[PDB]
Amino acid sequence: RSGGAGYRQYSGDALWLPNTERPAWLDGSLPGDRGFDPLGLSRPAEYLQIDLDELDQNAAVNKAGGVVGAFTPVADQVSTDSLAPYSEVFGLQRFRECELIHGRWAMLACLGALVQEGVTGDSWVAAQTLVYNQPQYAGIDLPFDIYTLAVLNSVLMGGVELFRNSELDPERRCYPGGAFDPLNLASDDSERTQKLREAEIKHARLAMVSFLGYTVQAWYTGEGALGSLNKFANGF
Amino acid sequence: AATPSLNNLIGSVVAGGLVLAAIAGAITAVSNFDSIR
Amino acid sequence: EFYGPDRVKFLGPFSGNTPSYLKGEYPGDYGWDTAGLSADPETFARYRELEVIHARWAMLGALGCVTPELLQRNGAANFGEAVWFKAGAQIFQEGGLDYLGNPNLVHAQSIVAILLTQVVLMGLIEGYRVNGGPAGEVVDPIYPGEAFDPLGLADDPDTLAELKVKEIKNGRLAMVSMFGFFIQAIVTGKGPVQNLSDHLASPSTDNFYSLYAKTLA
Amino acid sequence: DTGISTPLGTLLKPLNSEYGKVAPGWGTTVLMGIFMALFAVFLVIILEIYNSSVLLDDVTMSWESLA
Amino acid sequence: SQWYGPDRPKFLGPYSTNFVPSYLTGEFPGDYGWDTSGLSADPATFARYREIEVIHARWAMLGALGCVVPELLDGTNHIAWFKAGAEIFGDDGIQYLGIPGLINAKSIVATLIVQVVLMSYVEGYRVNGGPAGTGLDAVYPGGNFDPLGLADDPDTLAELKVKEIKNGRLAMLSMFGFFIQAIVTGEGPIKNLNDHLADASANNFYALYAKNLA
Amino acid sequence: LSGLLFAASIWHWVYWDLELFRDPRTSNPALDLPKIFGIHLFLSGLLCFGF
Ligand code: CHL
Ligand code: CLA
Ligand SMILES: CC1=C[C@H](O)CC(C)(C)[C@H]1/C=C/C(C)=C/C=C/C(C)=C/C=C/C=C(C)/C=C/C=C(C)/C=C/C1=C(C)C[C@H](O)CC1(C)C
Ligand SMILES: CC1=C[C@H](O)CC(C)(C)[C@H]1/C=C/C(C)=C/C=C/C(C)=C/C=C/C=C(C)/C=C/C=C(C)/C=C/C1=C(C)C[C@H](O)CC1(C)C
Ligand SMILES: CC1=C(/C=C/C(C)=C/C=C/C(C)=C/C=C/C=C(C)/C=C/C=C(C)/C=C/C2=C(C)CCCC2(C)C)C(C)(C)CCC1
Repeated sequence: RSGGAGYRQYSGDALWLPNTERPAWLDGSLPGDRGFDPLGLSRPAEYLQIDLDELDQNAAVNKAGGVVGAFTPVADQVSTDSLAPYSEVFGLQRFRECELIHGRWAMLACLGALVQEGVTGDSWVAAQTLVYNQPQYAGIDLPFDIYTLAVLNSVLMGGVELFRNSELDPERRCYPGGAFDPLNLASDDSERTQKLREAEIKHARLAMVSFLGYTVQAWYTGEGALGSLNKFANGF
Repeated sequence: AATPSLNNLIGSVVAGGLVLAAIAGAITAVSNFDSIR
Repeated sequence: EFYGPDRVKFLGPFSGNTPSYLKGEYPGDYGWDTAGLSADPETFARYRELEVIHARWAMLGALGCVTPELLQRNGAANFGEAVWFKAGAQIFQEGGLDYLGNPNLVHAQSIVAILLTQVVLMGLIEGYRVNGGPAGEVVDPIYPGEAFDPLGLADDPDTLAELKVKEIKNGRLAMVSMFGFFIQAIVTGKGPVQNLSDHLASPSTDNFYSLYAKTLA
Repeated sequence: DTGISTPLGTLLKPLNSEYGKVAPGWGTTVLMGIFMALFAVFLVIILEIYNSSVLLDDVTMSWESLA
Repeated sequence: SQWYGPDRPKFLGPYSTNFVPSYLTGEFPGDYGWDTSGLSADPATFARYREIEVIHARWAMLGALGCVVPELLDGTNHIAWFKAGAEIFGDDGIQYLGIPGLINAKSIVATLIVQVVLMSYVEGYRVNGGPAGTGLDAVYPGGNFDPLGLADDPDTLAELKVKEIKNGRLAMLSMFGFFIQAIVTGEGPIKNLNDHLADASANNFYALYAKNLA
Repeated sequence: LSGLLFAASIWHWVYWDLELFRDPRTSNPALDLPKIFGIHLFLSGLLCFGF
């Protein structure tokens, strides 16, 4: 079963453009590394330090500060600082955490918008106001005024996100494992872990673009996900 | 639904950009031709 | 059969004398250069590239001028202007140009933007086809392969040889048929698919003779 | 010599720790200028509406717009 | 291990110790010594037959599930498996899960065309290898076909293969039931089951259709 | 509110030597105005949206 009968085997890392080269800052180790940083956002950021401006009124001349020197800070160093753990905003590892977190929400959101529209018949955008006016789930009135739910959502999500921020390992901030990997599917370093992580970011990037479709279609057409689908089919 | 009054306002913005571009282009050309040291 | 000195010829057995430069080694070589336009090898290479590019465009054009007409008269879809020699006028309508008649497809409204976007996109594409670019580097100006043969239908050199002939043969038929589309449209304001139905309806009475012709004087 | 330390102060310290850090060269100045020009165009348009130098069909630009 | 070797269970229970074909020794999963006919005497045919069983098995398991789900779900109108194909000719067409807009398929020719092209590539890859895998077991390729690595241990793979074939054989037998029950009862398997559950003594093959079968 | 702001004014006046206000690179009182602007602008936009 050598194959090579229904496909043209292609050597080389699959990149975003058939003929391109990976950026020097994208080695290919991280899952989903397709060589895509056209704006060079993850590229090591160079900075210059300006000296403190002289602002002493006891001095005759108060000149402005000059360039103390240039420096390139080391990125991806998580610190104990709760309000700003990462050393640099523009770091590949930090952006990967943002990509996974943005992605995992969109996977949940894309599924959630579809399910609630198939169950209640209301658009995901319209469901926001409907529940606000009458708290409800699956056509069942919830035993909680919207005011308590609003405070609860903020408190619950506040506690949840503070727990997530406690981690100091940059890799574990993206793949906590433990209680979040009960089946131990990708808690190792095998190729199965790499392939599973490759599947996650792909489903994650798809969901991010897809939910961007939901909101833009709701802005333009006015309907939700299922609604846009039906409108397009009838439009023919 | 664009009114003729709106068309002139857009044209004035375009015209203002051309006056700005014609000033910048002239200045850059002379600055490059008559450079210092 | 299609390559070498024993290749089939455009005049069949009566071909006899053939241009000396017009030997085998190239797809679609039937020994037809009676005008002697490709005597210079440099010009022959250029003409070979022009033929395959005109041919590939013709194949796309032949399929593209018939499908909206077929779908319209088969009830598959409702277009603004099915006939090819009028589809351009769709941009000058109330709803602009809607792909497949769906208002939620493309929904173009400005012919300029269509023209501007084509100029930029086609300009870069044609530049990539003559100097390489994102899809690949240039090795054969007319047979790049690689990113342009993902399915690998031409991996084997023997199949690549016979396949090139199929493309030039199918291409040439497209060029002749597309040339017909141009003339049939002028002589008959009806679309080419409509003409085919009329010829099938009454070939004796509906044809280039027993109609028009005398009007063309 | 290090200053008074407070739990709120140590929490907010990272936000005040990059006093002289700048991006080399012109940075995003060109990008900033685009938004300024867009803001300048936007300000002109809303000025024209209030000044009636532009007459949009839907807007009435009078107290009757309340009705 | 209980499912392999000469001590494996056999299809005729206790009355199988003295009745075992020579070729069936206990090497391959699902070996119950049931080869009463002369089939699979030659190893070449036996090897070919073993693959066809697993294929017919995996297909049946997909078919058995898919012949019940649409009939057990609302929105699909509890359509019977033997009446699902006709929906493509309905005005609405095939809307998955009954949700309008999902597929909205209306051309049977178009559906068959894509199926033929896709299935030919898929079946070709399964026989001569392909992008998914090359130089792998014909029936048990694994790799891309075993993402959760559930069969990494050879011992686990052996027992799991016994589970696959035994579930498949049950599905094949029940699918054959679906074919006949439909041709006789004229109703979907779920409807037939519900009728039995209600009044078993009245709603069964013998008390309802056995008399008119001749 | 005026009384509370008056009390806070006294506190933030007496306890002026907070380590928050000292540049970590030179241990001198400094303010990272580009960042402070981003912080106080985010609140303005957040409060503008809420209103
Ligand atoms: C194993 C595959 C398979 C089977 C068993 C059936 C079975 C059936 N199809 Mg069908 N189809 C199958 C595949 C496909 N169908 C269609 C498209 C349609 C349409 C559009 C329609 C059907 C219909 C029907 C039913 C005919 C009416 C009836 O009550 O007949 C009962 C008859 C039997 C139960 C005897 C057959 C049993 C036997 C085990 C079948 C074996 C089939 C094999 C694939 C063998 C193939 C051999 C060759 C061709 C390779 C019937 C139960 C009709 C329907 O739903 O009617 C309401 C209908 O309108 N099919 C497509 C393309 C999308 C298929 C692709 O694979
Ligand atoms: C050999 C196995 C086999 C075969 C041959 C078939 C064949 C068929 N099935 Mg089927 N099915 C199978 C196994 C099989 N099934 C199994 C194992 C299950 C259990 C999961 C199902 C469950 C199932 C359902 C529920 C339905 C079918 C249907 C159908 C018919 C049309 C399918 C279609 O529309 O295109 C192919 C289907 C797809 C390409 C799936 C598209 C992906 C879906 C639409 C997205 C998931 C739902 C989505 C989130 C919904 C959005 C809104 C929602 C959240 C409310 C067809 C004859 C449909 C039917 O109407 O029967 C006539 C139907 O509704 N099947
Ligand atoms: C061989 C020889 C030898 C010696 O030398 C002599 C001689 C004679 C010279 C020679 C010959 C030659 C010839 C024959 C030529 C011909 C040519 C042609 C016809 C081409 C076409 C060509 C053609 C072509 C390309 C075509 C193309 C087409 C197209 C693009 C189309 C487009 C379109 C579509 C789709 C649709 C719409 O609605 C419209 C449009 C938009 C418009
Ligand atoms: C062992 C032995 C030994 C000695 O020696 C001899 C002897 C005895 C002979 C042997 C035995 C044998 C046997 C038993 C066999 C059987 C078989 C079968 C029954 C199969 C099935 C088989 C079956 C199968 C596959 C099935 C399949 C199915 C399917 C896919 C389905 C499909 C579908 C769906 C889902 C749903 C819809 O609505 C419809 C359709 C579309 C239709
Ligand atoms: C003359 C004139 C002028 C000037 C004016 C002014 C500048 C005034 C001032 C004003 C003011 C600036 C006032 C103030 C007020 C304040 C007050 C009156 C206070 C109150 C407070 C209280 C009453 C108390 C409170 C408390 C505390 C302290 C603690 C806690 C508790 C309590 C809350 C109780 C002008 C320019 C017009 C011009 C013309 C002329």
